[PDB]
Amino acid sequence: LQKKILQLCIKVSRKINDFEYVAKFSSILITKYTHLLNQSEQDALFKEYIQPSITNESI
Amino acid sequence: PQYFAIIGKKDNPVYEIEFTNAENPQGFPQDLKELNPFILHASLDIVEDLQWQINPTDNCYLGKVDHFYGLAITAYISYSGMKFVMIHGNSANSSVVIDDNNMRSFYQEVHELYVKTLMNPFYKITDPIRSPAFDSRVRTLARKHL
Amino acid sequence: TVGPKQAITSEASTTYIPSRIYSESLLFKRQEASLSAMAFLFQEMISQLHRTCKTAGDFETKLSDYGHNIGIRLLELLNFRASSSNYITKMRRRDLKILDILQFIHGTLWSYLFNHVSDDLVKSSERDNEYMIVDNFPTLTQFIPGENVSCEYFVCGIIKGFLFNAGFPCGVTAHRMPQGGHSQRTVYLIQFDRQVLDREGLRF
Amino acid sequence: RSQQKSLGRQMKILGNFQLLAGRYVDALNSFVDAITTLYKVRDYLWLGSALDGISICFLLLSYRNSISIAAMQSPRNSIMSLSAPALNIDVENINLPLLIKCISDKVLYYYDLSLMHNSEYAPQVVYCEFLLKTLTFMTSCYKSSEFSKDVLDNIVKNQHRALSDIPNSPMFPRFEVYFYSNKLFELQLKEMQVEAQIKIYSTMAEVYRLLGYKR
Repeated sequence: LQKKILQLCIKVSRKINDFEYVAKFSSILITKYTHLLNQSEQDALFKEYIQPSITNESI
Repeated sequence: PQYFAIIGKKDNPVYEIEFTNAENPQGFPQDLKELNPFILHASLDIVEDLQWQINPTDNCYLGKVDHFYGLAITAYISYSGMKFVMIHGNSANSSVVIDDNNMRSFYQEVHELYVKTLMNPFYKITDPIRSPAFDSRVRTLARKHL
Repeated sequence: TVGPKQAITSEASTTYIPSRIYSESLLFKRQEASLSAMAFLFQEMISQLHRTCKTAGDFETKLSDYGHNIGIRLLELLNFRASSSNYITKMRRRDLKILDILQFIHGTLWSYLFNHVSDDLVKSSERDNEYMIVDNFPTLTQFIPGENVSCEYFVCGIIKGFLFNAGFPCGVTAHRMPQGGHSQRTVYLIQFDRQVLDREGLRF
Repeated sequence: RSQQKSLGRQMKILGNFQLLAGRYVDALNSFVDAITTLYKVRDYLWLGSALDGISICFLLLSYRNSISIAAMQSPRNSIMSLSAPALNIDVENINLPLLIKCISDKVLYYYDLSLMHNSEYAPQVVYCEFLLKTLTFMTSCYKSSEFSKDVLDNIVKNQHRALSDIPNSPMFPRFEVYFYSNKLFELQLKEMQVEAQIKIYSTMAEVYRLLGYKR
């Protein structure tokens, strides 16, 4: 449930462009989880979503 | 197209499983993710404020309880803490069929499989069950009552 | 159905029956070992706990945790035998309030364990969060000279795990007081918290 | 039926006009320009009540099915506003109770009871709006929805009786059939307009957070 509800929060924060919140909640997604995230369930199609965090000054 | 859950006291699912009829041969494609915990999370809400009162003599079994706009849910409350939820229904029809007594002979019948696994003294509370045998038993125990 | 994995599985169009790799009866068997054997088991357990633990209160908690381990376990099939293989008629009523569930220790917990009944279940005078059960001649600690009352916190731990599943978190203590010609009777003056007392205090 | 249509349009426009133009804010009561209203400090929708009573009577005698629940909306708004807030114990709803006897949902004598009864009556009349197949409020005449007015109807219902279950528990309680009677969004609700969806989900979420049902 936390995986799905953080994926929805990250997609809102993309579409409404609050960049410290996509920074905050995607850093909290990567830290507190991802034993249940292999190269499927969009982790290979993720980290492209946070190179805009690191080309920003965000994280 | 049937979906079992055993959801604990601090919201953890100690056992959760789906299966499908081969007459459907799949289950709820594109609906299998909204009919998961959020509906069941609100089902925990309604059995949270439905258990502690006497009145909405069979205090454990409760039958069909609620209905989102595609299907409807059923429930069961044990005094072990646990709240059994089966989610059934073919996705095309609005499935009305609550058998209400023969699937009452599932909840008191899956209860002992939870009992003997709880009596494993290495098994704690608030941790899920990777029994390779008790999950193969329940689908065949659901082969009794589809 | 792992925590890491999803709830994913396969279709119902085969047969896994029986595949009991191990499933049996669970009925009330009777084998009735001697009090010397279980007394020696308890004896060397209390020897380990005076070995490994510092002072009074942490040893009291490190005794009552065993009761919290198996109190849940004895609760659910003691209720599944008393208020109900398993060609089941019904399962009867759950805990309505406090006064049926501390009747349920009084009715069929002691007679499940020690073949008798604790002699009173006194609702307290001055308050209502506190309740008190006295056993008259405690069975599993009758040999220990009970001037320290730290040795009967097996059973305070075992009833706290009979009420923590029941939704009443509860400070459970024991004292010992010789009110009768019955000597060395121990009072389990239990408490509760305010909140399920206030959940009782919504309507009573 | 032309007389029914003429009386329907005139009675609905006159009911809403004399409703909004009597006691709009009457705590200072600027009594100049007294053409369209009494507009004094004792002017609280009394002629609006008489006009709405005659309007609901002529609407029941018109016999509509779509616009006719707006007469019950007008009488329910009259017995809410001019018989709750600036009421001063007048509560002149005799022909409103006569229309409750005639059309639907009579036999109530309390605050938050007859309002719920007439809300059920207006909901049943809007359910009896089977197929109007026309345009009445002409903001949209080909791409419109009876869904888009019925969601406003029952959210008027939800905001005007969901608060009566107080969050001090024992003070003013009723049974928790608010969720039971709240599960009524069987309609599709797939984006007629996004701010209608936002206010409908804000209120639907806020009442669950009010009643302590978080999940």
